[PDB]
Amino acid sequence: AFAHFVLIHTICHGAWIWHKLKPLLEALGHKVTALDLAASGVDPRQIEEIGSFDEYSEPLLTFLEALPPGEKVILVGESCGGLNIAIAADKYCEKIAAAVFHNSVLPDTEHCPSYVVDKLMEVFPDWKDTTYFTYTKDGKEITGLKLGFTLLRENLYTLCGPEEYELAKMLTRKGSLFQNILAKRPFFTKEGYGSIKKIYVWTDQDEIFLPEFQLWQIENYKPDKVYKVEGGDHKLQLTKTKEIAEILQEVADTYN
Amino acid sequence: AFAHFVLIHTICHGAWIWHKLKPLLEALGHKVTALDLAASGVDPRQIEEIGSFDEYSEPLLTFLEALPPGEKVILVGESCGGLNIAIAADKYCEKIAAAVFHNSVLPDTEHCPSYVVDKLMEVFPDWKDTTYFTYTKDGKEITGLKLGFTLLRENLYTLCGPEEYELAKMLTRKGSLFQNILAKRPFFTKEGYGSIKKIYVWTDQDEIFLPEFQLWQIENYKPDKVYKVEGGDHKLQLTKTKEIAEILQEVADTYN
Ligand SMILES: [Cl-]
Ligand SMILES: [Cl-]
Repeated sequence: AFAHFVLIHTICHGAWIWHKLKPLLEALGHKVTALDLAASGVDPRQIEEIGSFDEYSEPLLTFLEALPPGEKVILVGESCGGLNIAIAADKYCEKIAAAVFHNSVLPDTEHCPSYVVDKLMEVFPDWKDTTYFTYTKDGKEITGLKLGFTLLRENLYTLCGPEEYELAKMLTRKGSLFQNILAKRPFFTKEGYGSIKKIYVWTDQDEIFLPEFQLWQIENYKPDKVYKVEGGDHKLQLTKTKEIAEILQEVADTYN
Repeated sequence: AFAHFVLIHTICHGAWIWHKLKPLLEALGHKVTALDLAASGVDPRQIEEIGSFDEYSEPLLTFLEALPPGEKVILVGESCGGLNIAIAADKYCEKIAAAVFHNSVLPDTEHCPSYVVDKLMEVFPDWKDTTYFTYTKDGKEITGLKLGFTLLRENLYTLCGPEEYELAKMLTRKGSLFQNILAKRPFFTKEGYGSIKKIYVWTDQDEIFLPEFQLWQIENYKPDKVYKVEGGDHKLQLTKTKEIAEILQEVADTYN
C-alpha cells in the first residue's frame, strides 16, 4: 500500500534532516511531506518570536488543516518531534492514520506534557558545548539553545558521514524545548492523542536518547508496536535510511 | 601549503551547497568559510528586503572586513557568485590572494556589470518551470525568481544523487539576479577587481552554463589560469568534489 508520510524534524533542525529518507519513500510509491516548523530550516521567523511548543508546531497544524476531508497521513517525528505529534493529534486526530516515533520523545496522557522531557534531562544532563540564552515572549522567560558542534558530532551524528555532519553545522539554528511552557500546558487528551496508533522506532546505539531513556518511555506508555533498529546512531534517517523506509512501508501496510 | 578558502554560493542557494567540499578541503589542512549571503540559506532576511547585488553581498563584505590585517583568502564562487567576487574585490582587493570561478559568471572591467548576465540570458533563455515575481525596493522594480524543480533536476543537478537534489528542493529559496540594478551599477574597477588573480574552473557537461557561454567568457576576459574538469555537471562541488579540492590545493600552492 501507499501512504502520505508527514516527516517532522526535531528542535534546532529542519526538513533537511529527511533529505535521504524522502526520496527513498517516494521510490516506494509514497507521497511525502517534509515540513519546516516555526523558526526552523528555511522558515522566516526567529525563535525569539515563538512563545510555546504549540506555536512552534504551527506549520504542521496548518498543513493538517489543509488536508481535504477523508485524507489521512502517517506522522513521523524524530527526537522532540513526538511533542509536535501530540499537539497535532489533539487538533486533527481524524486525519492521522498513525504516528511513528523515530528515536523520539513519547508524551503521554497521564502526566504533564513536560514529563518525558524532564526525564530526558535527568538521563542526559550534560549537553557539552551547547550554548543557552533567555528571551521573553508572552510574559514568560524562555530558554533558547544552540546545539554544540561537539555534541552534534559525538552524540547526534555519531556515525554519519562528514558531509552529513557538515549540513548540521551549516543548517542547525537556535531553538527551544519550551520546557517551562510545556510544564504548565494542559495535558494531552485521551480522546485525541491517546486514541492514535503509536509505533516506536529506536536504536540502542543512540548516544543521546540513551537506552535507559528509550526503554523507560516504552514502559511508561506502551506503544502499539515497537521496532528496534540494529546499529546506526541517533539520526537513523541518515545512518539506517533503508531500514527506516522498510519499517515505514510495513506501517503503511498495517494502519490506514 | 594551506589557505583560507571562502566559498560563495549562487543565487537561490546557500552555504549548504558546499557541504561536501568543505570537509574535504579541511581534510587537506585548509581553513574554510562557507557563508550564507543576504536572504540565502539560513540568513534571516527575505529577498524583498534586498535592493541590489551589492546589498545581497553584505555577509561576504562583512566577513572580509573582519579579517585582521595581513590575512588573505581565496574566494571560490559558483554560478552567479562571480558577481559577489567582483563586488568584494572592489572593496577588499588587499585581502584576496586569488579568486576561483566555479562554473561561474566572470564579470569584467570593460563592460557594464550586467554584461555577462545579459549574455547568459541570450545563450540560455528558457528557465523551464522557474517562476518569477516583482517587488519594489529603493524605488526600483526588481524581478525575483524561484528556480523550477524540473530546471533544478535536469539542468543544475543533472548527475547529482536524489539525496542532493532533495536538498535543493528543500533549501532553495526565492532570489534575484538584480539584472536591471547591475545594468546601472558603476563598472568594476581595474585597480580592485581587475588586479586580482582569476582562476576559471568549468566542465563542458554543464547543462545550464553551456560551453558556448563559458568559452565566450574565457575569450572575453582572459583568466590567469583555466582548469577544465572532465564530466560531472553544473554542481561540480557535488559531482566532482575530489577534483575541485585537488584544483583548489594547486591554487593554494600557486597564489598567496
Ligand atoms: Cl482526556
Ligand atoms: Cl577602473
